[PDB]
Amino acid sequence: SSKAASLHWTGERVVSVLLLGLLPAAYLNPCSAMDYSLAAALTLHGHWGIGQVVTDYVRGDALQKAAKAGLLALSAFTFAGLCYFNYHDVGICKAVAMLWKL
Amino acid sequence: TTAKEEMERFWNKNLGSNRPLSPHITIYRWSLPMAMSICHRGTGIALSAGVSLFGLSALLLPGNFESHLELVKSLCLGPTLIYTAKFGIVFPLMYHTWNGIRHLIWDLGKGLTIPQLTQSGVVVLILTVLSSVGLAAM
Amino acid sequence: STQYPVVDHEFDAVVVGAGGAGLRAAFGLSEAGFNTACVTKLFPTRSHTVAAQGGINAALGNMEEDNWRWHFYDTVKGSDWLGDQDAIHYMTEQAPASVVELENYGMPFSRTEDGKIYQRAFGGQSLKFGKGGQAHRCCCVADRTGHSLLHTLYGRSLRYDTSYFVEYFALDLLMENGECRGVIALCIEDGSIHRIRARNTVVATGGYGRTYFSCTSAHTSTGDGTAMVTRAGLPCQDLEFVQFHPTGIYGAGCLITEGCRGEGGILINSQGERFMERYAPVAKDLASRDVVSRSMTLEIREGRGCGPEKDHVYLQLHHLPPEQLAVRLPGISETAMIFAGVDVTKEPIPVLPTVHYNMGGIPTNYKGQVLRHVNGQDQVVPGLYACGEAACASVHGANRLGANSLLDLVVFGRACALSIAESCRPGDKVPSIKPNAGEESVMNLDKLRFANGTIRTSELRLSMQKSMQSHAAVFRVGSVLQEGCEKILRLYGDLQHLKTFDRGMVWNTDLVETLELQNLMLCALQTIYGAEARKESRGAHAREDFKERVDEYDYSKPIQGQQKKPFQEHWRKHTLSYVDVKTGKVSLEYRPVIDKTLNEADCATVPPAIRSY
Amino acid sequence: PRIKKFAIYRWDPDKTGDKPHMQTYEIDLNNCGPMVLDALIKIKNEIDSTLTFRRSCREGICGSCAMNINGGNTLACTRRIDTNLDKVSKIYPLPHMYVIKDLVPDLSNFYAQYKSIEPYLKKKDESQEGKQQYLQSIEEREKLDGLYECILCACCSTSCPSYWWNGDKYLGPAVLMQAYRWMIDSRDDFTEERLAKLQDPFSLYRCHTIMNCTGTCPKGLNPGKAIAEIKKMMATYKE
Ligand SMILES: *Cc1cc2c(cc1C)nc1c(=O)[nH]c(=O)nc-1n2C[C@H](O)[C@H](O)[C@H](O)COP(=O)(O)OP(=O)(O)OC[C@H]1O[C@@H](n2cnc3c(N)ncnc32)[C@H](O)[C@@H]1O
Ligand code: HEM
Ligand SMILES: O=C(Nc1cccc(-c2ccccc2)c1)c1ccccc1C(F)(F)F
Ligand code: SF4
Ligand code: F3S
Ligand code: FES
Repeated sequence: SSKAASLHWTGERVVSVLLLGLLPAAYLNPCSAMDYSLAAALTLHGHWGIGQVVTDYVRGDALQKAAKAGLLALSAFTFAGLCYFNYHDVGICKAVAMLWKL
Repeated sequence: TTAKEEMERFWNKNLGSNRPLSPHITIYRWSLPMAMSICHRGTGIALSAGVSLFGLSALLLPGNFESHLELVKSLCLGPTLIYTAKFGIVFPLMYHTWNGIRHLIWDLGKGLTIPQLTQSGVVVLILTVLSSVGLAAM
Repeated sequence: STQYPVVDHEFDAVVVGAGGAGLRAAFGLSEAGFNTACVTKLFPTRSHTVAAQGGINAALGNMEEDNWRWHFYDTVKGSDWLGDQDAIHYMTEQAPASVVELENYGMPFSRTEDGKIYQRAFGGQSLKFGKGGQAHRCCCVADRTGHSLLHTLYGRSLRYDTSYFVEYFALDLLMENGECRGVIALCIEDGSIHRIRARNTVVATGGYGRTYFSCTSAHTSTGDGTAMVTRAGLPCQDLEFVQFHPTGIYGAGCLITEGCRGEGGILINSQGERFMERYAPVAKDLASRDVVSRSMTLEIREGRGCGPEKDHVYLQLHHLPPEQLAVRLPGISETAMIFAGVDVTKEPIPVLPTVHYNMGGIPTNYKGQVLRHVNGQDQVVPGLYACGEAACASVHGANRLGANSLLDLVVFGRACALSIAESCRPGDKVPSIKPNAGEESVMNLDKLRFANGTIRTSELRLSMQKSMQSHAAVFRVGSVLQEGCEKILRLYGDLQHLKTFDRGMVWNTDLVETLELQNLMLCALQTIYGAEARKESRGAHAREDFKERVDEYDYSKPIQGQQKKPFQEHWRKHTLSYVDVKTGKVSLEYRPVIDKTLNEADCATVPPAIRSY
Repeated sequence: PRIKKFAIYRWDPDKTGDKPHMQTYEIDLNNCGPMVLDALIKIKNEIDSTLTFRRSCREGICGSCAMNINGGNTLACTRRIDTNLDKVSKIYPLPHMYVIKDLVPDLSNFYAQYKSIEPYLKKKDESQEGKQQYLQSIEEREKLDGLYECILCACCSTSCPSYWWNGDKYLGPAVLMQAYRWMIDSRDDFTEERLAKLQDPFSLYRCHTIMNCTGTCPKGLNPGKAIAEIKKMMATYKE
């Protein structure tokens, strides 16, 4: 008889305030350590966000299930794709920095 | 008869009937709060799409990030057109960020009256335009 | 008849009415383990009793020391000795127990310093049997005491397996050989016809204020159970007694609470003089409703009106602290501004006495059993109960006391439940009804649905409302009342001529409002004829020809050695009215008021005296 | 003479293959009360009695006549007609609801949702009820203001986009505020288990704070605020 619905909701706001703190944190302190934490916080928040759009609009039996799976794939693929970028390239931070003074 | 039985019958009755759904989005009064709830979804979606496109192409496409930037320099757009692309990125981000803070203030229980909505609504709107112009110019 | 689907339901008990009384009766029956149906033409919350404002009386003794027996004395005095004291004993004794029951249900009563229920002063109440000054026993949820009463009773009602026939218009009683078998009803939702049968049947259909052109009462206050009892040939009681509430708004006639006055609100004429000090010296503007309103109506007569056309009077509130108005009267603060553009904290409300309560209704036991009159004697109609405003236990008599109907509701609703629970058993033989019973209701329903005549339903309703308004008002005279009678009778003749437009089955409001019109007329006829015959001034009924209060004795002087008047010579008796549904003739009889209480040793009978405040 | 035009939504289920349409009526405002219901009543009585709507108190305290006037959900008996004759008053039934006939929506589900939250006092030992008035302090009673006044008109829930898309599984502002009403009634003993009854993603957690519900409430109440107040209890209540 768990209380997951409320926990999940809290989780969202916890990573919301995290992500908010992380944007100026990244500007002031641009480094490898920020590149990953930014990649985690970003995909998670995005994942839960779209998950709400899904639970709102996707009316259906085997549809609700499918959309949630395809979202999970997309989210997982995203977190890896980002982590790959942080390992094998300049990373989220330096990449923005290059893009801007252009 | 129970509350659960009543709903189950409500839906049995209406779905098998020739009753029409009263118009909703077609006729309801446009408000700033409304538009701003819509825009938060829109900007929210657009941003995740952009993030995922950045992650996916980093896995699927060849060449390093510099090789991708050097390709943008190829069709060298005018300094103002580059500022446009730059403003078009920061705009949805900033809107969603500021309106996001507003959403968070709400979850604390604070600022939830009709006047406070319209007021905080304009503050967000103004804060978007300023920070969007201010960042694009950096 | 091949056109109409007949659907038979079987139950232990049927309650017709989802008001305050209706609900308490309804779920009270289910609590005693009875398979109960509740038939209502509105969603239960929408029932009038939401409009309730002042409070609900109980001698809880929350503000000072109180005794229920003092509340007893007050109501019977108020009743102008037409109120049956056996019922008034029962009600006022049960008062505190019944109100506590409601608070315990979760009714959000306003609180005091002690944390107890907040009681307030109201028109007509006293301590120490009149000798002790103003009483504070009006239990209230701020200004919205009825809304909360109805909503908590409904909240509670959801705990039991009662069957709610929501938005079903009850057409007639199912009657077989003097006994009640249930109700035949139209389901508004799909135009179908349902015969709901039961051992016992409770009528709690509220008042008939919509007989008049100006009323505080809702658009659905059309005396429908009253008309059903009438169509059965059963008598109605005291129908000429129509409460004119002193403080109804000038515009749409919406009620402004008497609570206003109990909180310190004052009544003002054109010259600023507090006119209620002139009429009632001791009780002032906290006097009985019949006295205040007749004083108001009389102040307009003399030329002291208050409008730009001099036709109303002001209820002043602005001298009371702003926070008192905010906490005590927030709901009339809103509706005064909405309907009259009035700031209560700075300006007075334009108020005019308007129709409000029906102390008449279905004659009843203190146990809530419908009485017929055989051979000048009382007689219980088997399986038929009535409670609330639609009834007449005459706990109210010739003039209802302020904040006593919400009490009426709760007590007698409950009483109906206990009377059934304590007489018969659940799962007892539900009496079988004839295969074509309630046939004439469907035929009546059919004619009105396809009614192609000359006079539109709305138009005739107007003719009735304006007639009752000018012929049977606060004051009435023989000649004026007679033109009223021969006018209403002519308008009953007009009923065979009405035009209806909507021919559909689903939600035919065009149709129902015509059913309502037949119901209204049958109520109006008995009001006006009984009014014309009553040749005395008693309570709300004030005859300008016969300003005297006619009792068995001249109760002003000593009782000692006097001639007691024969029954058909005095007027201290209930009016019993019948009407032949076809010819529209009103014939009337009379039955005595009940003076003995349930226990002289616990609650002493109050004999008639000179009644002024 | 001051003539005001009304465009009203119409549909008759008893008419063979009839589709929803608008019908316009014209009313002299000098011979009519100030409120929209007054017009409806007048056009019903005098012009067209095929017009079908719910009404009772004309006082704004029963909640029967709730409908969509000129965009927003209010009560027709409290909304005065805009005397501006150049504008035309558009009258619709409560948004995204199954229409029974004309302006009469099927509210069956609305009420059932209300039932599912148990809007009555619940005590752990109800073996003493009906004999002593329960003690509630004046301060404990203020906490119910802006909550008990609700009239169940269903204006807010019907102005709610989440209640449009998910009216089946989501309880909506109206019902939710009453769950809150009983949560903080100091006389109630079932506060924890009232919150546990919302522990799924639909019942409560389908509001994303659109606040369109509160803006529309005809009684001035704030269901939005009370919902966000629920959410806070949900995250914080222990055991
Ligand atoms: C008019 C009024 C009365 C009033 C008041 C304020 C106003 C504006 N304030 C009061 C107060 O503060 N204290 C008090 O003691 N009384 C006050 N009153 C008087 C009192 O409210 C009424 O006497 C009382 O509400 C009557 O209640 P009752 O239980 O009799 O039920 P109802 O509210 O009148 O509603 C009638 C019910 O019956 C059903 N019905 C009616 N006809 C039919 C038919 N045709 N078929 C099926 N059902 C029917 C209705 O559905 C409703 O449920
Ligand atoms: C990194 C870029 C961001 C992305 C990709 C993103 C993505 C999303 C998405 C997809 C949603 C769901 C939309 C909805 O349910 O209506 C959402 C909602 C939300 N976002 Fe963001 N977001 C970003 C930045 C931020 C920031 C910086 C904040 C901090 C203020 C924030 C705060 C919120 C909040 C509080 C919600 C939920 C509001 C609610 O429905 O109650 N977001 N976001
Ligand atoms: O769909 C949403 N609103 C929506 C979608 C489409 C149209 C309208 C709308 C437009 C005009 C007037 C009224 C409503 C409103 C919406 C938007 C943001 C967050 C959550 C939601 C929702 F909860 F899922 F409902
Ligand atoms: S909170 Fe307001 S809009 Fe919602 S049901 Fe109550 S009165 Fe109607
Ligand atoms: S969809 Fe409704 S509940 Fe208020 S928070 Fe929402 S407007
Ligand atoms: S009809 Fe009573 S609220 Fe409008």
